[PDB]
Amino acid sequence: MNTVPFTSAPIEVTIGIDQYSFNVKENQPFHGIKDIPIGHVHVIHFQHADNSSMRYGYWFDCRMGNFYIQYDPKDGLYKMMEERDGAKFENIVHNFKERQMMVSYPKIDEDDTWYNLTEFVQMDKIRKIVRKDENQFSYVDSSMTTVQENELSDPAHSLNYTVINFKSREAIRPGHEMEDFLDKSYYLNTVMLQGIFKNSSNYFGELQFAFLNAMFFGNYGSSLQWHAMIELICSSATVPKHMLDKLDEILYYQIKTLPEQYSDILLNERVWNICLYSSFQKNSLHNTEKIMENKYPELL
Amino acid sequence: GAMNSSNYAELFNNDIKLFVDDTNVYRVTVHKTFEGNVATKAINGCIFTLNPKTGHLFLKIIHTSVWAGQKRLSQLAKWKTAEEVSALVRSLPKEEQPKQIIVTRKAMLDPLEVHMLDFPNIAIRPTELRLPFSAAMSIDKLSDVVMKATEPQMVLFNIYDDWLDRISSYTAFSRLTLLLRALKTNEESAKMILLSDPTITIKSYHLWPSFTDEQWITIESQMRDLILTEYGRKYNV
Ligand SMILES: CS(=O)(=O)N(Cc1cccs1)C1CC1
Repeated sequence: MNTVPFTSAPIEVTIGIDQYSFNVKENQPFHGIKDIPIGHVHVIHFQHADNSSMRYGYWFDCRMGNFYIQYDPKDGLYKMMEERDGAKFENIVHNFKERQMMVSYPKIDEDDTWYNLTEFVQMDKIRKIVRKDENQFSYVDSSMTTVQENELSDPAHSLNYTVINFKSREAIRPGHEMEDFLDKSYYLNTVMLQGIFKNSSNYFGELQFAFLNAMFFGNYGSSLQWHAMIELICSSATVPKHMLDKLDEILYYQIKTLPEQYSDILLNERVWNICLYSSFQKNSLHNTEKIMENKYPELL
Repeated sequence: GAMNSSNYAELFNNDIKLFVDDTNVYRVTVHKTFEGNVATKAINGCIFTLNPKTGHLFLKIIHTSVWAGQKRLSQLAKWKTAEEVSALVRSLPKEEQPKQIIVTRKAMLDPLEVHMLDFPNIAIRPTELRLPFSAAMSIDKLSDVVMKATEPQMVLFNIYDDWLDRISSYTAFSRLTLLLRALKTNEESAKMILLSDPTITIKSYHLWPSFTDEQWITIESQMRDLILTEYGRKYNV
């Protein structure tokens, strides 16, 4: 069980850790989050009380270093930093735990939600989507645009998701125009899986990371990427059976976790209706179709 | 974006453009079978690809053999249209290739866009105009070459005959669309108007009769009367 200490909390802020969140008052004696499960990536995220604009946060994995949060009054945000002095860190954490100035990562033992949402998400892949090589953790916020969005403008602050475009030469073999547009299996299996992602685990990892950035930061380009990656599978007639079964589980837990009141903006009607009722895979996503119909029947 | 009443003169500027109409590509007769079920029999069709500035008509005849053994023919027809338009563009010298292709039906947008990915600078556009190009098979010489085809064939026509010697391309297009709108609303009456007078003939190298300027005004008047009437005979007014 690992710990992310906070130097202090000088401004009133709602702090999220994975799917949990709590309010911290201005100058409240808050010194971090303990009992963070080892073995998963995590995200710690922030929404200031004065400016609900800019949700922002940090993806990290406690196995890769000792990380803490410190407010910067010049840049006006809570920053993640790495502490290289392991003894200074252990000493800080132990003092803050003794004074009980930390919240406990509040995981219910039965609860596999976070695992299910991050099963294929790896830090090393996050750090290639979010390029900032001098840090072991990755900053994301509501406003960052994706590489594909920048083609249709600061490249250093971009989300380098894999570009998916159904009306592109990459997607369409000369001479198979109709075939490849109506059945995207060659683009899914040869171009993306064999060629770019190498395996379905890396594909699912990027799909899961895009969803989580959409949900936690309202990041619009991430939502676009999540839906594009779903639609590319659903629009393929030939998909390995293990991938379809795993996709159904992935999406089930994403739909389960999505705040009811954000479904209007985070869910694309066309994609979901096409995927569940018109696509090749209309009959292959039983769990996802059942939760969607009971939780968001309006969308459909 | 879409082509409509507001941007109508764009058709007659000096940027090469083509209309593509696919409404006569896949054509069938519906009939009963011996068992009393219904079946279709395909007949020859055509792609109607028209330069509205010059009158240049690239009539690609679609022979029924292209449908043999194929499924979902109405969907295939759109992709076959886009394949043939793309092949036509590639066959033209660079300086004759269109800058825009305007499709008369929105369902042709994705098929044509995908087939033209090699040509990113050619704009594929819809239109809000309700153009009467489906009635092209009411022009006797066009219908004749389509029905006689025994194999795939491209035939080149000028749909304005020699009108551009005397009128502008805006006026020629307005005449064409009036004639075709008439033929579409009431083919028999329209064709009666055009041929009632035996002294006005169709030149061997033309599609329409050799009317004088004064006779075209009378003809055009008779076509507008027809269209308004039928619009009464239809809606009763
Ligand atoms: C009769 S014409 O002069 O206008 N013409 C030119 C054309 C090129 C493409 C369609 S028609 C025919 C000889 C071909």
